[PDB]
Amino acid sequence: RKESYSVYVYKVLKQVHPDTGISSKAMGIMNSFVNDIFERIAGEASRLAHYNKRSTITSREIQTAVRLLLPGELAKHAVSEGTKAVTKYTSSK
Amino acid sequence: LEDRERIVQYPYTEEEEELARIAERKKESGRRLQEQAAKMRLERLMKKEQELEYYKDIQRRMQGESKKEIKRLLDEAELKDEAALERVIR
Amino acid sequence: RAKAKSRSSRAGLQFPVGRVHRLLRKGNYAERVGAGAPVYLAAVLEYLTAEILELAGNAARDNKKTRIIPRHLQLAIRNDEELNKLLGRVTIAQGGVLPNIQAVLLPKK
Amino acid sequence: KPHRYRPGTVALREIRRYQKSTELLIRKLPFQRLVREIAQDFKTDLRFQSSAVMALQEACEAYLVGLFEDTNLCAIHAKRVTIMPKDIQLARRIRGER
Amino acid sequence: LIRKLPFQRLVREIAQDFKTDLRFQSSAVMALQEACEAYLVGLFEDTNLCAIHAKRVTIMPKDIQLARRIRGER
Amino acid sequence: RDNIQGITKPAIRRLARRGGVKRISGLIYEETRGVLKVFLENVIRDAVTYTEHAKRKTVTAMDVVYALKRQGRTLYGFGG
Amino acid sequence: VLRDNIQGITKPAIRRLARRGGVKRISGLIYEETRGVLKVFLENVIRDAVTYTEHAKRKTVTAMDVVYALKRQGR
Amino acid sequence: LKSNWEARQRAKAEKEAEKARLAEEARLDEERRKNDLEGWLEEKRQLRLAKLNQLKERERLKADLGNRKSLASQIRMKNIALEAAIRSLENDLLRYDKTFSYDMTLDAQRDWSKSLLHAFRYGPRPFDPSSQA
DNA sequence: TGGAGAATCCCGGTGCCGAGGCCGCTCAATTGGTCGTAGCAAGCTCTAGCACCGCTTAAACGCACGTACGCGCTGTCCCCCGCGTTTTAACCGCCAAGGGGATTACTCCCTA
DNA sequence: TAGGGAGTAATCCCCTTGGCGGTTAAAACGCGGGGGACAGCGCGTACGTGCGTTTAAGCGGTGCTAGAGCTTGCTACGACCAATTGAGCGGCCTCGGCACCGGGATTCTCCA
Repeated sequence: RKESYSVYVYKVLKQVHPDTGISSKAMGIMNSFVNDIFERIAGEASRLAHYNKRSTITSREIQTAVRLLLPGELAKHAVSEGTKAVTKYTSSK
Repeated sequence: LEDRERIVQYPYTEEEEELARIAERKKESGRRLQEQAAKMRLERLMKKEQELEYYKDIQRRMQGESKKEIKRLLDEAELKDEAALERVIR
Repeated sequence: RAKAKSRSSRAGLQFPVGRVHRLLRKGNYAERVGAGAPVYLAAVLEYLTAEILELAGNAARDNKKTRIIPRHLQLAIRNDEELNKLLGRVTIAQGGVLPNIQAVLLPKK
Repeated sequence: KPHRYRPGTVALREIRRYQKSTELLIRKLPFQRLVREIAQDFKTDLRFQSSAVMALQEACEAYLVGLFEDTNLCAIHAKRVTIMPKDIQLARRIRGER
Repeated sequence: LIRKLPFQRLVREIAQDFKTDLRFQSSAVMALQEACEAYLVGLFEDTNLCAIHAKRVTIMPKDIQLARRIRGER
Repeated sequence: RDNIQGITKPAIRRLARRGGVKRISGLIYEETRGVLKVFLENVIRDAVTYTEHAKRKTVTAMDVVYALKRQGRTLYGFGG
Repeated sequence: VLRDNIQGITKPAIRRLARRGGVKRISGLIYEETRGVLKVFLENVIRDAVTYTEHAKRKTVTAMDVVYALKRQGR
Repeated sequence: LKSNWEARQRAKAEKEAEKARLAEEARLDEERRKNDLEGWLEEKRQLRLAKLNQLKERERLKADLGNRKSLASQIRMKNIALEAAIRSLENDLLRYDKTFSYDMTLDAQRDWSKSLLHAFRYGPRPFDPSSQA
């Protein structure tokens, strides 16, 4: 059983462009992108924890990884949307 | 070869308180580095001797407690057996 | 027993916080994984997926195509000053190149 | 008398065709044999998935296309329209690759 | 190569845009200078190749731009 | 066998056209063949180690992808 | 407040760096170009070193913060 | 402070025992040299040959290490999924092996006095770049 | 400027095939409870980072002055383009092989 | 004492490599000429060298206090696991997007 973000990429697609589709060949690039950016954030989050001698990947690790890894206005909107999601999560359960 | 060789000269031009001060800086910097090494070593002395006592107490508890505890007790020294623990002990 | 509410639904995300939690654990990134780290990360993954897909959906429309082809993803990335910083060393299968001729090569007037 | 375009006209038509397209420019079977020929010197009776060689065309053609762009800049920096082997050698050497 | 105090003031000046009242270790300043010296020395070496290409002896800003663009920094 | 000569001059031409190159010295074709072989050797060598350390006889696309990412030349589309 | 300190890498300092790189002759347009190149590099290493310093909740940027920031520019 | 002094004293005892162990080994080697000189020198020659082979293997390793960066990353997947000794042996052979000579030493094997390109460029004299003359 | 022709566009027609949606299942995400701990909060030390002053000199800088090198300009040619003919071998199809691997058979002896 | 692991060879499905044939399209070969590579030349200006000035970097010295770095105490929270289900994967289906074709229209080149 092989796991792919394709179902989640397609749900994001219908938010940004309800009319627009994607090819499975382009979806493979999107799935490759999501895996590659997950790996890059998680790897820097791992290093950030290790550098500080902390056993836990916290959200503070993810936030600092995103500020290290992403450039400019992507970093600022990414940090925004993450903090919003964590807040809505905590307010629910 | 000094007989077989011939040498052609192109034209050229060629040209204590500081020596004590340099020697003072060299002496002081050298001594300070030795002080840093000695402090590092003496720091390592207490740490590694206590780590040896830490390993020894793990061995003592391993040897005292039931044989089922041996690996789990020596795992307090992150090592499976004394055949491994003796390596870092040495 | 209360009915399950997926951790994505509680965060509002489309991306799967539960899977993202597992993968942070399975990957041995650290000994422990706080409950918020999968939520923060999955939100960032959903953002960056949305950024690239809007620009690629534009490029598809600009070429009268309803489907994003790998061409449209490469165009979207290389035309964007920040996606081309993020992906500046990434090669895209069937992406091609930006149409770009050095002006000195065009016929002289 | 039949028409004939000026030197450099069809070069630009060819640039504008290949920068618009995405299909692979090296032939498939000649590249498979190059891959298997290379692989033989590492380990006998290796196999490659079709996707493994197709993944490997895409990597190397992008490497060559990307190198030519850097060498073209080295040519026009020498005020030449013509790329020459020392342009390849300069580009790779600046890249730390030669 | 670079003088210490003016490079020190340069790195503190840059830091103001990222966080006010940052402290810097004496060793952190030197790790920055030695990296900057090594970066610049290693870049002029690539501009000189661009100047010895195209037959010149004199490096031009056009050479820095080509060296950086092929290093991938552009 | 020398299948590097199967990378023909027109194929090298088209790669240069997509690279935006107008005039090509006839000495480029031998230099480009040397460049390609040196690159393609390095990737296959790295890929075969993933294949063998996975105890496989078949080299897989992800072996190639890991070899490419190991070389800093990350390729999207064939897998994550 | 610090301003204009980029002029503190003097022209002879650029010469010393350039001759160490083997450069024989230096256009006067190199000086303002090299200052622009230095500052754009140094801003990136300082930005990440400060991002590490904030993560530790420190007020002091350490040599290890520089090392991690340089290691990231290596990537 | 006494516990800190104890750590210093403990190492001092280990230092003294180390020096005694080295001195005891020296005393044995003294009598081995005085009595078994030919065998004793043949030991040092064979030890030098071993140390030379170990250094050549180490020098070959230092040439193999970093010959291709991905050597490390390739091998790491298998897991996931002498200088002073040679000099000391040479010095003892120079001291007591009357058949040994300095030209055997690695020091001589790297001396400019044994290099053809120094003769070609600078002749029989030593050269220094400090002299403008 | 004009023109002829060759190259590129666009518009409509045809087809195919892959994307998007539907259905079964499963298994991996979620609910609920326990237990250890780890990292967060307080409190102490004192480390080294910052600020300031005064002297030394050696590095910087303004300007004189040349000549060494950048660049436009001319000539040549040769060698790479563009286009027509010849040839080869790349691509496709279809069958073959065998080679590897997982399941099944049955004795023999270790080990619990 | 027995169970299940070790040895081994037959059985049979999956799947990658290799050959045959055609045929057809792309690579190879020829050759004219053009224009771009490149050498050779003139000038001028722009950059390296030198000398007198200044400026401020660097070293030795004093004083302060922030904050890095460490120890202590506890509870919050994430690891853990057994029970429950529904989200998401694998298989199957079909129709509509897009490509590919053909022929008529507009663009662009190049020579006059």
